[PDB]
Amino acid sequence: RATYTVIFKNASGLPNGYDNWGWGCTLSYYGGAMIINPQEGKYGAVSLKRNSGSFRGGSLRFDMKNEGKVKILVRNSEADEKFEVETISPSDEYVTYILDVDFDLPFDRIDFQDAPGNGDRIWIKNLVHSTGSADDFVDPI
Ligand SMILES: OC[C@H]1O[C@@H](O[C@H]2[C@H](O)[C@@H](O)[C@H](O[C@H]3[C@H](O)[C@@H](O)[C@H](O[C@H]4[C@H](O)[C@@H](O)[C@H](O[C@H]5[C@H](O)[C@@H](O)[C@H](O[C@H]6[C@H](O)[C@@H](O)[C@@H](O)O[C@@H]6CO)O[C@@H]5CO)O[C@@H]4CO)O[C@@H]3CO)O[C@@H]2CO)[C@H](O)[C@@H](O)[C@@H]1O
Repeated sequence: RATYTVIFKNASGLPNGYDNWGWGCTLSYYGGAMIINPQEGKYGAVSLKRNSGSFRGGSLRFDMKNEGKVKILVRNSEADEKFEVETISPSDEYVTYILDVDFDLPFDRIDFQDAPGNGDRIWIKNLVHSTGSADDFVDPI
C-alpha cells in the first residue's frame, strides 16, 4: 500500500519542515501557489529541502502552470547527487502531473528549475509524494 506525504496543498509560505536551497530566483506566495520568479540568465530553481528524513522512489504529484519549460529534479544530500525526473512544457493553465522517480538513492531535495534560463515564472500547488508508482497513484487532493 502506498504511503502519501503531502508537502503542500495551497501554499502561503514555505512548507512546514522545509527550507529553500534554491538559486537564481525568489519565491512568493499568492492564490495558493508557490511562485518562482527566476532571474534571467541564471537557470534558477527552487530547491525544497526536507529538513527531517528522506523520500524513497515512488512518484511526485503536483499542479503546475509555467511560462517556460520546467525541469524537475531530486537530490540525495549525503552523496550530493542530482537526478533529473522530467522536463515539462509550458502551460497557461494548471496541469496535474504524476511522475515516477526512478532514482536509486533516497532524496531530500526537490527542484523545479527554469530550464530555458529566461526568467519564465512557475506556479506550483498540491505537491504530494507517494511511495508507489504514478500509475497506481490514488490522488488524495
Ligand atoms: O536552511 C538553513 C540552513 O542552510 C544551510 O545552508 C544552505 C543555504 O541556506 C542555501 O542557500 C544553500 O543553497 C545552495 C544549494 O545548496 C546549491 O545546490 C545551489 O547551487 C546552485 C548554484 O548556486 C548555481 O550557481 C548553479 O547554477 C547553475 C545552474 O544550475 C545550471 O543549470 C547552469 O547550467 C548551464 C551551464 O552553466 C552552461 O555551461 C550550459 O551547459 O548551460 C547550462 C544550462 O542548461 O549553470 C549554473 C551555473 O552557471 O546551480 C547550483 C545547483 O546545481 O546554490 C544554493 C544557493 O543559491 O545551501 C546551503 C547548504 O549547502 C546551512 O548549512 C545550515 O546550517 C542552515 O541551517
